[PDB]
Amino acid sequence: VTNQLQYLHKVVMKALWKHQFAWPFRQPVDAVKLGLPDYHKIIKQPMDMGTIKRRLENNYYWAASECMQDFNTMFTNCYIYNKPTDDIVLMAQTLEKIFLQKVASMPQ
Amino acid sequence: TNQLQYLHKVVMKALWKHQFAWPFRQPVDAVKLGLPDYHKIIKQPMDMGTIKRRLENNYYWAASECMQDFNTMFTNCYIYNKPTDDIVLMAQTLEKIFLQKVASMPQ
Ligand SMILES: O=c1nc(Nc2cccc(Cl)c2)oc2cc(Cl)oc(=O)c12
Repeated sequence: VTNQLQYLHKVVMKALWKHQFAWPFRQPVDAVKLGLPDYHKIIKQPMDMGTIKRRLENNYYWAASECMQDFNTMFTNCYIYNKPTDDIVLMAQTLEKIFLQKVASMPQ
Repeated sequence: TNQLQYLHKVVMKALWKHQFAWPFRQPVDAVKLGLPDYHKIIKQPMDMGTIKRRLENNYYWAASECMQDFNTMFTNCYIYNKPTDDIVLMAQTLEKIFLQKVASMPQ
């Protein structure tokens, strides 16, 4: 495992997974459970932290940028789908700011 | 810093000349663009012209602060526009380049 992917796993995912605002993002969006019948009409590439974490655990990624794009898709899906005023947007913004702060110190 | 230099000369330069970058090179002009609700929804406007000027004038203390402004710029687009708007695709395309280039920044 590259230095970069080790960092994404040990530093970035570690910080984000345990965060108090992480829970809406720890599993795929369940549109039935959440009452969101248009979710998959709007969001064509669902992504969540559970998936990213499993991919890090299973050496799915070849480059760190690939993992970073998955985090990015997760956050962007939230901004695109939700109303600007929804609390979930605030939660995503908070997590993404940590993501970027940590990525500023990633190797290589 | 070494990182701020990189964000200016490597990251911003690449984004700036991109064929999808023209809506992002200057602040959103809500009057000229006919967006009467833009500043009621978007409370922290950001654009690449502003970031570039901040880079030129040594406004940033750290690389992360600059990266946060890029992020705010893209996030504003996703929040304000309709999912089906072309500008969302343009922002997505630019943001993927941003993250690719950031992955190679000096640690
Ligand atoms: O991305 C999202 N993730 C979640 N997770 C979630 C939500 C409630 C319970 C549990 Cl266990 C998980 O909920 C959402 C609700 C809405 Cl409205 O928009 C969203 O984009 C998301």
